[PDB]
Amino acid sequence: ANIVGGIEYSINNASLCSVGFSVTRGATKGFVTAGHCGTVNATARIGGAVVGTFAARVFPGNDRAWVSLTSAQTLLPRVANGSSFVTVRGSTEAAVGAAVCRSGRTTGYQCGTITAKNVTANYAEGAVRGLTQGNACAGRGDSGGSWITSAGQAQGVMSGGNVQSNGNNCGIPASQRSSLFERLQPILSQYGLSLVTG
Amino acid sequence: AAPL
Repeated sequence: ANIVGGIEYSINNASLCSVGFSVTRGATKGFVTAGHCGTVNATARIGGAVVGTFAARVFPGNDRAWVSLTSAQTLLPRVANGSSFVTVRGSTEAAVGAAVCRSGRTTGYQCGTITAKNVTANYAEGAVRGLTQGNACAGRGDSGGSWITSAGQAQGVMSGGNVQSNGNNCGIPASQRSSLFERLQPILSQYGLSLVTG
Repeated sequence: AAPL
């Protein structure tokens, strides 16, 4: 499978999440995603085929994971935006006020701005600290997906949000949205990963 | 806010 940010993958033939970013760890191919999407050694499938397994995760506390892929997978420096693509150029962390977009398999590609950093989300499982908040909307299934600027700087992976009963926060105004992502830079250094760029 |  071609590994592009934003696309759907399944975890042990049950949950669905979205690919965050293509990364390498020496000769190993992988992608970063949300920690709550699977446990270590959970099997990830893309389009019904086994592509790799969860190698490590931290959730709750943090919300991060990376999936080690088989050598047959094709890593690409890209995040899906409809039928188009955004090229991953690096991982400069944008500041509050900056414009940002996110990609995932439920709401597709949504943009908004960064409103706050170091937010704690109190999930049923435990708190996850240090999240950045944007007001781009998101829905159930978007977890793990890419947050990127139009200039191609990768920001982090979708963690959670104030979802309404329709499964997303796209029908409430931007001013009222809290969509939270886990910062990419600590995930890259914690696991010794390098971003695939183009 | 919930995970996703």
